[PDB]
Amino acid sequence: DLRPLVPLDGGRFATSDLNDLYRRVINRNNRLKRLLDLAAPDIIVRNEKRMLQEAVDALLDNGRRGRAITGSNKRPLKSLADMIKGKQGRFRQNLLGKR
Amino acid sequence: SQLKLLVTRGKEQGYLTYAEVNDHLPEDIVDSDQIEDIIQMINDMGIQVMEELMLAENTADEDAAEAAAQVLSSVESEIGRTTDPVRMYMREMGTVELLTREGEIDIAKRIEDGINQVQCSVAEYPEAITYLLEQYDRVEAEEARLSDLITGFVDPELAREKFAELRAQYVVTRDTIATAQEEILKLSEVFKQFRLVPKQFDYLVNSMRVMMDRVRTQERLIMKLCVEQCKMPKKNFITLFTGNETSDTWFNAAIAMNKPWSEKLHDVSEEVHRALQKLQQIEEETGLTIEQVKDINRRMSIGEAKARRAKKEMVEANLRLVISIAKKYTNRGLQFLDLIQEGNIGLMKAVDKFEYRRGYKFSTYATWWIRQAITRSIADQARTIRIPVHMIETINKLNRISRQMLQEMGREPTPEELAERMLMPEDKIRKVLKIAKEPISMETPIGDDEDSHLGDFIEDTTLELPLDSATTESLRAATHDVLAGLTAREAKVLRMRFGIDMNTDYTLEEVGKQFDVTRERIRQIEAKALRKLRHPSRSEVLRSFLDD
Amino acid sequence: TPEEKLLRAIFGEKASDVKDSSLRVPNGVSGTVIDVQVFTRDGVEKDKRA
Amino acid sequence: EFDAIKIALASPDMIRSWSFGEVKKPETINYRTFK
Amino acid sequence: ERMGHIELASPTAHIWFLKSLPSRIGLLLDMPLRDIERVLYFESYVVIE
Amino acid sequence: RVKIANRELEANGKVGATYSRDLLGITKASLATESFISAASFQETTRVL
Repeated sequence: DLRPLVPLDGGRFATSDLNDLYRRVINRNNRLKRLLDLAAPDIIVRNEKRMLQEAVDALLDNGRRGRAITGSNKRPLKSLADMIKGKQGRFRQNLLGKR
Repeated sequence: SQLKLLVTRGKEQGYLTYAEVNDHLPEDIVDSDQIEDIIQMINDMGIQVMEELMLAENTADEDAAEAAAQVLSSVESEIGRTTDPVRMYMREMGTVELLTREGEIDIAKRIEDGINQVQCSVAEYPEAITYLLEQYDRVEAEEARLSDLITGFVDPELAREKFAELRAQYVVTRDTIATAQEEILKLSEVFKQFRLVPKQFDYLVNSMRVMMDRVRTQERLIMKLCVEQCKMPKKNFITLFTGNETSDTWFNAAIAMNKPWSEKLHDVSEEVHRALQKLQQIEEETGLTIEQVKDINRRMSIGEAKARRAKKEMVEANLRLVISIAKKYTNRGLQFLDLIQEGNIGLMKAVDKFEYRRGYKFSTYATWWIRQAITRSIADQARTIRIPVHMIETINKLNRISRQMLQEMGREPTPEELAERMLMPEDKIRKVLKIAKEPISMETPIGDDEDSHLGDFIEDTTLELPLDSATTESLRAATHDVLAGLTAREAKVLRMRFGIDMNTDYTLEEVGKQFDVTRERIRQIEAKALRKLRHPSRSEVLRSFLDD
Repeated sequence: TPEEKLLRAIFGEKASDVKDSSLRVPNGVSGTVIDVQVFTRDGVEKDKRA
Repeated sequence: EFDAIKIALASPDMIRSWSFGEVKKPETINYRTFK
Repeated sequence: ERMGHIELASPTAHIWFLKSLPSRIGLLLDMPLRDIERVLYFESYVVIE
Repeated sequence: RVKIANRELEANGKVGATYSRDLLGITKASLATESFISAASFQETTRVL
């Protein structure tokens, strides 16, 4: 209920980007588990570990190591760090002055 | 370096514009990504960069200032420093040789011998052949599918007689345990003409691995008790333990050594005798010695590693192949590297299923498997609300018959028209085209004044309004009043029958057991009380809670 | 819930299986209804007033 | 009610103690019955 | 209020403690930043005793 | 801090610290704040946390 997926008018849901980021971390983590239990060619395993690291960093603070990913609609997905910081964040805009 | 003068220039002026940053860069910095990252360095420290009363603030810093300055001084020499995944992978994939022009068949022969070494290694094992005769008898005695043991060979009934023949040969091999060596070679050469089911073979291999693990664990129980606790000496334990491996002299005639260490193993003496009897007993549980099956699975792991160290090479080449193939879906809602990873996994899949026997070139078939697995993973993990793969295929054929029906019929498809041209019942097509659309992001920038987002207007349909909680506490008070106007019979039985000011509302029998009366009396009492409550002077206050 | 339960079991007014979500005039607005337009999905029975 | 706000890193055992269960699959909900 | 946890099959550096400038990981080990991010992405190896 | 410490030492028999008063700008006198909640409020939050 902090990263909710809510039914809109017309059945087209609405989701916060944290679901995208958690999903990208979870797929890559499951694939790393898969490749580890296949004895895969270790260059592919290196790539999986690198991608999982990049995913965890997009999840923790997007646009802090490389370029913001991505988003699905061509705008930088916001992550937990974006949920805290920023003029339009959480410490400022509903924490100090609220409706 | 020159960027040092650039940083001090920005600090002098109090800013830095894109012109000066484009000037003062390391000339052969051809990488726009490290360009962006180095300007993000010079900005993340502060000064702030721009492109053209500039009195706001500094924000930083004496701690991160020298940090970013150090990173800049280093990055002045950062030659091969792309530092992003998609380019690092391309680097380390093109760096490896593309040494594959019908050397695939040589690699395949390597695998062929390596997979036959594991075959002969297992097939030299007595208890596994016992397991195989077991499963021939069970699969022909209806324990599983009739071919649930073998993947063909180099025919139900002559095959059952073949397996009876193999059973006779192996059981006489067991009968003639020197004399046993020639008969086990008989065993090996007579099984060498067969071919098992890879699942049964897999359990075979895993049982060999459990053999290895348990034998090494009893190795640990022998050694660590003295070789790791009493500090049993290394080379003497070597030349005595391995070299004897059977008799009591390795331990019973070694406790009589009275050495500085043989005066240390009387503690574990009976424990290592348990280990000795377990050695000889597991030799029975396997049928043959520990050394024999040990070196058996050793050479088998040799052959398996020999096979694996060639699939590595061909997956290198064919992973260049996969980066080739994958680029047709860069805008399918999935990351490019994730596409390449699914293609790599499918490539290993096809490499273990590629065959030279058809004489087909590798690429056309591995790309078959790769397109399969990549479209699979796209259909699987490209959408938050997972629709199954068949639904994705159905929406795809709907879309493909939609562009066609648009370019032909001029105006637009419609569910009537689509149920015409497609073979669906005019309503599941409705739900399909309802399903296809993506959840809009809850951080969509709304067209408002406050920089508002779509997540700020999503109201709450589960909350009960505080007029509707103070219209329930008022009701609780009203019912407690109107029940107080009543005997303990009616009050207790109504609080108990319903959930009023109590835990779970009981049925009639529980109320009766609390009142020691039968259920029909309870029904009469509660009906009496409700009758009493129905009239005004007991109903006016409750009824005002009914706006109906 | 409870005692709401008892207040519906006393006066016997059933719990309707339908929720009210009708379109009503805003608060403060007061004007004649000068028009009504009804659109329907294709292949759905038009009511008496459509 | 509560005095000062303490802060630190998070031990993996502490992060396992926060959680009420692992998350193994990337599934949000069903597409027909939205449970 | 309930939280979950994903069990990373491989470790993963906290980007806050690798790009905090100074890198807390980096300045704790006294290993400069580019060396850390070069052992990170498997560009190199680092001995450990 | 130095005021209270060297004052309670002056009450003692030990020589206090000879301080020298600095002078900062408002956007740096605010940067140094005891409570990390407020500091995360009006500063770079990632650095503060």
